[PDB]
Amino acid sequence: PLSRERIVGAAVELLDTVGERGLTFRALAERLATGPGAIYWHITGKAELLGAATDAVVTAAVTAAADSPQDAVRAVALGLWDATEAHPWLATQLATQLSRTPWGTVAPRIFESLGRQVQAMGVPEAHWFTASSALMHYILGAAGQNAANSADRDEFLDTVSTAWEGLDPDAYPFTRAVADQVRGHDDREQFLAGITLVLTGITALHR
Amino acid sequence: LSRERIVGAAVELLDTVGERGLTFRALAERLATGPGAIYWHITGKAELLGAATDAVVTAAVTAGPTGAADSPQDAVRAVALGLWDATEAHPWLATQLATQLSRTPWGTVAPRIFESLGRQVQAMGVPEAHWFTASSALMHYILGAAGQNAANDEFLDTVSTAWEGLDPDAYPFTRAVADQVRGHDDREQFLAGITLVLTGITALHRP
Repeated sequence: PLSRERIVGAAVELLDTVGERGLTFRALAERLATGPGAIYWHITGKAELLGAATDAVVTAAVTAAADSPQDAVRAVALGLWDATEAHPWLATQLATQLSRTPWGTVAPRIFESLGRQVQAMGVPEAHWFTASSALMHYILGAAGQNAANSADRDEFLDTVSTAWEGLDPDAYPFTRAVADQVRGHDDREQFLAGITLVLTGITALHR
Repeated sequence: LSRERIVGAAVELLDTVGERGLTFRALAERLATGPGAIYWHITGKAELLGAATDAVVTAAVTAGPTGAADSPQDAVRAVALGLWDATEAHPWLATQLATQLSRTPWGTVAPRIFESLGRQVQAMGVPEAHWFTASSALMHYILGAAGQNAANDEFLDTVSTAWEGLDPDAYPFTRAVADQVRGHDDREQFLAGITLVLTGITALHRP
Protein backbone atom coordinates (compact mmCIF):
# COMPACT_ATOMS: atom_id res chain seq x y z
CA PRO A 1 0.00 0.00 0.00
CA LEU A 2 0.85 3.72 -0.10
CA SER A 3 3.60 4.58 2.39
CA ARG A 4 5.86 7.55 3.06
CA GLU A 5 9.01 6.15 1.48
CA ARG A 6 6.98 5.05 -1.52
CA ILE A 7 5.49 8.45 -2.23
CA VAL A 8 8.86 10.15 -1.80
CA GLY A 9 10.79 7.48 -3.68
CA ALA A 10 8.41 7.93 -6.61
CA ALA A 11 8.83 11.70 -6.75
CA VAL A 12 12.62 11.30 -6.63
CA GLU A 13 12.60 8.86 -9.56
CA LEU A 14 10.42 11.30 -11.49
CA LEU A 15 12.59 14.27 -10.52
CA ASP A 16 15.60 12.34 -11.81
CA THR A 17 14.01 11.50 -15.16
CA VAL A 18 11.45 14.19 -16.00
CA GLY A 19 12.53 16.90 -13.57
CA GLU A 20 10.45 19.31 -11.51
CA ARG A 21 8.02 20.19 -14.29
CA GLY A 22 7.67 16.47 -14.92
CA LEU A 23 6.56 15.93 -11.33
CA THR A 24 2.78 15.92 -11.71
CA PHE A 25 -0.26 14.40 -10.00
CA ARG A 26 -0.88 11.94 -12.84
CA ALA A 27 2.79 11.01 -13.15
CA LEU A 28 3.02 10.34 -9.41
CA ALA A 29 -0.31 8.51 -9.32
CA GLU A 30 0.60 6.34 -12.30
CA ARG A 31 4.09 5.42 -11.08
CA LEU A 32 2.50 4.68 -7.71
CA ALA A 33 -0.18 2.53 -9.36
CA THR A 34 -2.80 3.82 -6.93
CA GLY A 35 -6.20 5.48 -7.16
CA PRO A 36 -5.92 9.29 -7.57
CA GLY A 37 -9.12 9.72 -5.56
CA ALA A 38 -7.47 8.48 -2.38
CA ILE A 39 -3.90 9.82 -2.60
CA TYR A 40 -4.86 12.97 -0.68
CA TRP A 41 -4.41 10.86 2.44
CA HIS A 42 -0.65 10.68 1.84
CA ILE A 43 0.12 13.95 0.06
CA THR A 44 -0.59 17.66 0.44
CA GLY A 45 0.95 20.01 -2.12
CA LYS A 46 3.77 19.92 -4.66
CA ALA A 47 5.90 22.35 -2.67
CA GLU A 48 5.78 20.01 0.34
CA LEU A 49 6.54 16.94 -1.77
CA LEU A 50 9.61 18.62 -3.28
CA GLY A 51 10.76 19.38 0.25
CA ALA A 52 10.26 15.80 1.40
CA ALA A 53 12.18 14.54 -1.64
CA THR A 54 15.04 16.98 -1.07
CA ASP A 55 15.14 16.00 2.60
CA ALA A 56 15.12 12.25 1.92
CA VAL A 57 17.98 12.47 -0.57
CA VAL A 58 20.07 14.75 1.65
CA THR A 59 19.56 12.67 4.79
CA ALA A 60 20.48 9.48 2.97
CA ALA A 61 23.62 10.95 1.39
CA VAL A 62 24.88 12.59 4.56
CA THR A 63 24.15 9.74 7.00
CA ALA A 64 24.80 6.85 4.61
CA ALA A 65 31.57 9.90 15.78
CA ALA A 66 35.07 8.41 15.91
CA ASP A 67 36.60 10.93 13.48
CA SER A 68 37.70 14.56 13.85
CA PRO A 69 35.25 17.47 13.57
CA GLN A 70 37.02 18.40 10.34
CA ASP A 71 36.49 14.93 8.83
CA ALA A 72 32.86 14.94 9.95
CA VAL A 73 32.34 18.26 8.16
CA ARG A 74 33.93 16.70 5.04
CA ALA A 75 31.55 13.73 5.21
CA VAL A 76 28.64 16.17 5.42
CA ALA A 77 29.94 18.16 2.47
CA LEU A 78 30.70 15.11 0.30
CA GLY A 79 27.28 13.74 1.14
CA LEU A 80 25.81 16.96 -0.25
CA TRP A 81 28.27 17.06 -3.14
CA ASP A 82 27.52 13.46 -4.19
CA ALA A 83 23.77 13.88 -3.70
CA THR A 84 23.55 16.95 -5.95
CA GLU A 85 25.63 14.96 -8.43
CA ALA A 86 23.23 11.99 -8.43
CA HIS A 87 20.18 14.30 -8.44
CA PRO A 88 20.70 17.44 -10.57
CA TRP A 89 17.40 18.97 -9.41
CA LEU A 90 18.68 18.89 -5.81
CA ALA A 91 20.83 22.03 -6.10
CA THR A 92 17.87 24.15 -7.21
CA GLN A 93 15.63 22.87 -4.43
CA LEU A 94 18.26 23.69 -1.78
CA ALA A 95 18.43 27.32 -2.95
CA THR A 96 14.63 27.51 -2.81
CA GLN A 97 14.72 25.75 0.54
CA LEU A 98 16.98 28.43 2.04
CA SER A 99 15.27 31.36 0.32
CA ARG A 100 11.52 30.81 0.59
CA THR A 101 11.01 27.85 2.93
CA PRO A 102 11.23 29.18 6.53
CA TRP A 103 9.73 25.97 7.91
CA GLY A 104 11.88 23.72 5.74
CA THR A 105 13.39 20.69 7.45
CA VAL A 106 16.53 20.29 5.33
CA ALA A 107 18.23 23.56 6.29
CA PRO A 108 18.16 23.08 10.10
CA ARG A 109 19.38 19.49 9.77
CA ILE A 110 22.36 20.52 7.64
CA PHE A 111 22.96 23.41 10.02
CA GLU A 112 22.83 21.05 13.02
CA SER A 113 25.31 18.70 11.35
CA LEU A 114 27.81 21.45 10.64
CA GLY A 115 27.29 23.39 13.87
CA ARG A 116 28.05 20.54 16.25
CA GLN A 117 31.44 20.18 14.56
CA VAL A 118 32.08 23.91 14.76
CA GLN A 119 31.49 23.82 18.52
CA ALA A 120 33.64 20.70 18.82
CA MET A 121 36.35 22.74 17.07
CA GLY A 122 36.42 25.20 19.96
CA VAL A 123 34.87 28.13 18.12
CA PRO A 124 33.58 30.92 20.42
CA GLU A 125 29.78 30.93 20.62
CA ALA A 126 29.68 34.37 19.02
CA HIS A 127 30.89 32.78 15.78
CA TRP A 128 28.91 29.52 15.69
CA PHE A 129 26.37 30.90 13.23
CA THR A 130 28.97 32.67 11.12
CA ALA A 131 31.27 29.68 10.81
CA SER A 132 28.37 27.32 10.08
CA SER A 133 26.81 29.58 7.46
CA ALA A 134 30.16 30.02 5.73
CA LEU A 135 30.59 26.27 5.42
CA MET A 136 27.04 26.02 4.07
CA HIS A 137 27.42 28.83 1.56
CA TYR A 138 30.71 27.39 0.42
CA ILE A 139 29.12 23.94 -0.10
CA LEU A 140 26.16 25.32 -2.07
CA GLY A 141 28.43 27.34 -4.31
CA ALA A 142 30.82 24.56 -5.25
CA ALA A 143 28.19 21.83 -5.32
CA GLY A 144 25.85 24.19 -7.14
CA GLN A 145 28.39 24.77 -9.89
CA ASN A 146 29.21 21.08 -10.03
CA ALA A 147 25.53 20.32 -10.60
CA ALA A 148 25.45 22.96 -13.34
CA ASN A 149 28.38 21.15 -14.99
CA SER A 150 26.68 17.74 -14.58
CA ALA A 151 23.73 19.20 -16.51
CA ASP A 152 32.94 16.23 -21.28
CA ARG A 153 34.22 18.06 -18.21
CA ASP A 154 37.76 17.18 -19.27
CA GLU A 155 36.96 18.54 -22.73
CA PHE A 156 35.37 21.71 -21.34
CA LEU A 157 38.40 22.27 -19.12
CA ASP A 158 40.74 21.69 -22.04
CA THR A 159 38.92 24.26 -24.13
CA VAL A 160 39.03 26.76 -21.23
CA SER A 161 42.76 26.14 -20.75
CA THR A 162 43.27 26.74 -24.47
CA ALA A 163 41.17 29.93 -24.51
CA TRP A 164 43.08 31.31 -21.51
CA GLU A 165 46.46 30.47 -23.03
CA GLY A 166 45.38 32.79 -25.82
CA LEU A 167 45.04 35.79 -23.50
CA ASP A 168 47.55 38.65 -23.62
CA PRO A 169 50.47 37.75 -21.25
CA ASP A 170 50.97 41.35 -20.16
CA ALA A 171 47.31 42.02 -19.42
CA TYR A 172 46.66 38.66 -17.76
CA PRO A 173 49.89 37.60 -16.02
CA PHE A 174 48.05 35.52 -13.40
CA THR A 175 45.49 33.85 -15.66
CA ARG A 176 48.19 33.02 -18.20
CA ALA A 177 50.37 31.59 -15.47
CA VAL A 178 47.54 29.29 -14.30
CA ALA A 179 45.91 28.50 -17.69
CA ASP A 180 47.91 25.29 -17.80
CA GLN A 181 46.57 24.19 -14.39
CA VAL A 182 42.98 24.30 -15.68
CA ARG A 183 43.59 21.35 -18.01
CA GLY A 184 43.69 18.45 -15.55
CA HIS A 185 41.66 20.15 -12.85
CA ASP A 186 39.52 17.79 -10.75
CA ASP A 187 36.38 19.33 -9.32
CA ARG A 188 36.02 16.94 -6.36
CA GLU A 189 39.60 17.59 -5.16
CA GLN A 190 39.06 21.36 -5.58
CA PHE A 191 35.91 21.01 -3.50
CA LEU A 192 37.74 19.30 -0.63
CA ALA A 193 40.66 21.75 -0.82
CA GLY A 194 38.13 24.58 -0.53
CA ILE A 195 36.59 22.88 2.48
CA THR A 196 39.97 22.58 4.12
CA LEU A 197 40.68 26.27 3.42
CA VAL A 198 37.41 27.24 5.15
CA LEU A 199 38.06 24.89 8.08
CA THR A 200 41.55 26.39 8.48
CA GLY A 201 39.99 29.85 8.77
CA ILE A 202 37.45 28.57 11.27
CA THR A 203 40.12 26.86 13.36
CA ALA A 204 41.97 30.17 13.64
CA LEU A 205 38.95 31.66 15.42
CA HIS A 206 39.78 29.42 18.40
CA ARG A 207 39.68 31.66 21.50
CA LEU B 1 24.35 52.23 -32.63
CA SER B 2 27.23 51.84 -30.18
CA ARG B 3 28.41 48.84 -28.20
CA GLU B 4 27.40 50.42 -24.89
CA ARG B 5 23.96 51.12 -26.36
CA ILE B 6 23.27 47.55 -27.39
CA VAL B 7 24.52 46.22 -24.05
CA GLY B 8 22.83 48.92 -21.98
CA ALA B 9 19.53 48.04 -23.66
CA ALA B 10 19.81 44.32 -22.93
CA VAL B 11 20.65 45.06 -19.28
CA GLU B 12 17.58 47.31 -18.88
CA LEU B 13 15.47 44.56 -20.41
CA LEU B 14 17.11 41.88 -18.28
CA ASP B 15 16.32 43.98 -15.21
CA THR B 16 12.64 44.44 -16.14
CA VAL B 17 11.51 41.47 -18.25
CA GLY B 18 14.35 39.05 -17.51
CA GLU B 19 16.14 36.60 -19.78
CA ARG B 20 13.00 35.30 -21.49
CA GLY B 21 12.01 38.93 -21.97
CA LEU B 22 15.23 39.60 -23.85
CA THR B 23 14.10 39.26 -27.47
CA PHE B 24 15.03 40.58 -30.92
CA ARG B 25 11.92 42.77 -31.11
CA ALA B 26 12.28 44.03 -27.54
CA LEU B 27 15.93 44.97 -28.14
CA ALA B 28 15.19 46.48 -31.55
CA GLU B 29 12.27 48.51 -30.20
CA ARG B 30 14.09 49.83 -27.14
CA LEU B 31 16.99 50.65 -29.44
CA ALA B 32 14.66 52.43 -31.87
CA THR B 33 16.61 51.06 -34.84
CA GLY B 34 15.83 49.08 -37.96
CA PRO B 35 15.82 45.30 -37.32
CA GLY B 36 17.17 44.71 -40.83
CA ALA B 37 20.50 46.32 -39.98
CA ILE B 38 21.14 45.31 -36.37
CA TYR B 39 23.07 42.20 -37.42
CA TRP B 40 26.03 44.55 -37.82
CA HIS B 41 26.19 45.06 -34.05
CA ILE B 42 24.91 41.75 -32.67
CA THR B 43 25.43 38.02 -33.15
CA GLY B 44 23.44 35.64 -30.94
CA LYS B 45 21.52 35.84 -27.67
CA ALA B 46 24.11 33.77 -25.81
CA GLU B 47 26.82 36.28 -26.75
CA LEU B 48 24.63 39.25 -25.80
CA LEU B 49 23.93 37.78 -22.35
CA GLY B 50 27.68 37.37 -21.92
CA ALA B 51 28.40 40.95 -22.91
CA ALA B 52 25.69 42.16 -20.51
CA THR B 53 27.05 40.06 -17.66
CA ASP B 54 30.59 41.29 -18.41
CA ALA B 55 29.60 44.96 -18.56
CA VAL B 56 27.76 44.83 -15.24
CA VAL B 57 30.55 42.89 -13.50
CA THR B 58 33.33 45.14 -14.81
CA ALA B 59 31.46 48.26 -13.76
CA ALA B 60 30.69 46.98 -10.27
CA VAL B 61 34.11 45.52 -9.47
CA THR B 62 36.04 48.60 -10.59
CA ALA B 63 33.38 50.98 -9.24
CA GLY B 64 34.11 52.15 -5.70
CA PRO B 65 37.50 53.75 -4.91
CA THR B 66 40.35 51.76 -3.41
CA GLY B 67 41.24 52.33 0.25
CA ALA B 68 44.40 54.16 1.34
CA ALA B 69 45.48 51.14 3.47
CA ASP B 70 44.31 48.41 1.08
CA SER B 71 45.98 45.06 1.44
CA PRO B 72 45.46 42.02 -0.83
CA GLN B 73 42.72 40.85 1.51
CA ASP B 74 40.84 44.16 1.25
CA ALA B 75 41.16 44.07 -2.52
CA VAL B 76 39.62 40.59 -2.57
CA ARG B 77 36.77 41.90 -0.40
CA ALA B 78 36.19 44.79 -2.82
CA VAL B 79 36.00 42.31 -5.68
CA ALA B 80 33.55 40.12 -3.74
CA LEU B 81 31.34 43.04 -2.62
CA GLY B 82 31.31 44.34 -6.18
CA LEU B 83 29.96 40.94 -7.24
CA TRP B 84 27.58 40.71 -4.28
CA ASP B 85 26.12 44.18 -4.88
CA ALA B 86 25.90 43.59 -8.63
CA THR B 87 23.93 40.34 -8.29
CA GLU B 88 21.73 42.24 -5.85
CA ALA B 89 21.04 45.06 -8.30
CA HIS B 90 20.64 42.58 -11.18
CA PRO B 91 18.90 39.32 -10.11
CA TRP B 92 19.51 37.69 -13.48
CA LEU B 93 23.29 38.08 -12.97
CA ALA B 94 23.69 35.09 -10.65
CA THR B 95 22.24 32.70 -13.23
CA GLN B 96 24.39 34.09 -16.03
CA LEU B 97 27.57 33.61 -13.99
CA ALA B 98 26.77 29.93 -13.44
CA THR B 99 26.17 29.45 -17.16
CA GLN B 100 29.27 31.52 -17.87
CA LEU B 101 31.43 29.12 -15.84
CA SER B 102 29.67 25.97 -17.05
CA ARG B 103 29.15 26.31 -20.80
CA THR B 104 31.05 29.42 -21.88
CA PRO B 105 34.70 28.35 -22.41
CA TRP B 106 35.48 31.58 -24.26
CA GLY B 107 33.62 33.80 -21.81
CA THR B 108 35.34 37.01 -20.79
CA VAL B 109 33.89 37.48 -17.33
CA ALA B 110 35.43 34.37 -15.76
CA PRO B 111 39.08 35.14 -16.64
CA ARG B 112 38.67 38.76 -15.53
CA ILE B 113 37.35 37.76 -12.08
CA PHE B 114 40.05 35.15 -11.84
CA GLU B 115 42.74 37.68 -12.78
CA SER B 116 41.43 40.06 -10.11
CA LEU B 117 41.45 37.41 -7.37
CA GLY B 118 44.66 35.71 -8.52
CA ARG B 119 46.92 38.78 -8.32
CA GLN B 120 45.89 39.21 -4.70
CA VAL B 121 46.55 35.52 -3.97
CA GLN B 122 50.05 35.94 -5.38
CA ALA B 123 50.55 39.13 -3.34
CA MET B 124 49.59 37.05 -0.29
CA GLY B 125 52.64 34.84 -0.82
CA VAL B 126 50.68 31.75 -1.84
CA PRO B 127 52.96 29.11 -3.44
CA GLU B 128 52.38 28.86 -7.18
CA ALA B 129 51.07 25.29 -6.79
CA HIS B 130 48.02 26.71 -5.01
CA TRP B 131 47.27 29.82 -7.10
CA PHE B 132 44.37 28.18 -8.92
CA THR B 133 43.10 26.32 -5.89
CA ALA B 134 43.02 29.45 -3.72
CA SER B 135 41.47 31.54 -6.49
CA SER B 136 38.80 28.96 -7.35
CA ALA B 137 37.86 28.60 -3.69
CA LEU B 138 37.26 32.35 -3.36
CA MET B 139 35.19 32.23 -6.54
CA HIS B 140 33.07 29.25 -5.48
CA TYR B 141 32.48 30.88 -2.12
CA ILE B 142 31.38 34.12 -3.76
CA LEU B 143 28.99 32.36 -6.17
CA GLY B 144 27.47 30.38 -3.33
CA ALA B 145 26.79 33.24 -0.93
CA ALA B 146 25.91 35.79 -3.64
CA GLY B 147 23.86 33.16 -5.47
CA GLN B 148 21.79 32.46 -2.37
CA ASN B 149 21.49 36.20 -1.75
CA ALA B 150 20.01 36.68 -5.24
CA ALA B 151 17.41 34.01 -4.41
CA ASN B 152 16.48 35.70 -1.11
CA ASP B 153 13.93 40.72 6.85
CA GLU B 154 10.51 39.05 7.01
CA PHE B 155 11.96 35.66 6.06
CA LEU B 156 14.65 35.74 8.76
CA ASP B 157 12.20 36.32 11.61
CA THR B 158 9.96 33.47 10.44
CA VAL B 159 12.99 31.17 10.31
CA SER B 160 14.18 32.25 13.75
CA THR B 161 10.90 31.40 15.46
CA ALA B 162 10.33 28.27 13.37
CA TRP B 163 13.76 26.96 14.44
CA GLU B 164 13.06 27.90 18.06
CA GLY B 165 10.34 25.27 17.79
CA LEU B 166 12.79 22.46 17.07
CA ASP B 167 13.28 19.95 19.87
CA PRO B 168 16.05 21.22 22.23
CA ASP B 169 17.46 17.74 22.79
CA ALA B 170 17.56 16.84 19.09
CA TYR B 171 18.79 20.21 17.87
CA PRO B 172 21.08 21.51 20.66
CA PHE B 173 23.19 23.61 18.29
CA THR B 174 20.42 25.06 16.13
CA ARG B 175 18.47 25.89 19.28
CA ALA B 176 21.52 27.60 20.79
CA VAL B 177 21.86 29.93 17.79
CA ALA B 178 18.20 30.06 16.73
CA ASP B 179 17.65 33.65 17.89
CA GLN B 180 20.74 34.88 16.04
CA VAL B 181 18.87 34.21 12.79
CA ARG B 182 16.70 37.27 13.42
CA GLY B 183 18.52 40.46 12.48
CA HIS B 184 21.26 38.44 10.81
CA ASP B 185 22.79 40.69 8.14
CA ASP B 186 23.50 38.82 4.91
CA ARG B 187 26.08 41.34 3.66
CA GLU B 188 28.15 41.09 6.84
CA GLN B 189 27.84 37.32 6.75
CA PHE B 190 29.16 37.45 3.20
CA LEU B 191 32.23 39.48 4.19
CA ALA B 192 32.91 37.31 7.25
CA GLY B 193 32.82 34.16 5.14
CA ILE B 194 35.21 35.59 2.54
CA THR B 195 37.50 36.69 5.40
CA LEU B 196 37.38 33.13 6.77
CA VAL B 197 38.47 31.78 3.38
CA LEU B 198 41.19 34.46 3.11
CA THR B 199 42.52 33.44 6.53
CA GLY B 200 42.80 29.85 5.32
CA ILE B 201 44.50 31.06 2.16
CA THR B 202 46.98 33.18 4.10
CA ALA B 203 48.13 30.01 5.92
CA LEU B 204 49.30 28.64 2.53
CA HIS B 205 52.32 30.93 2.74
CA ARG B 206 55.32 29.32 4.42
CA PRO B 207 58.31 31.21 5.91
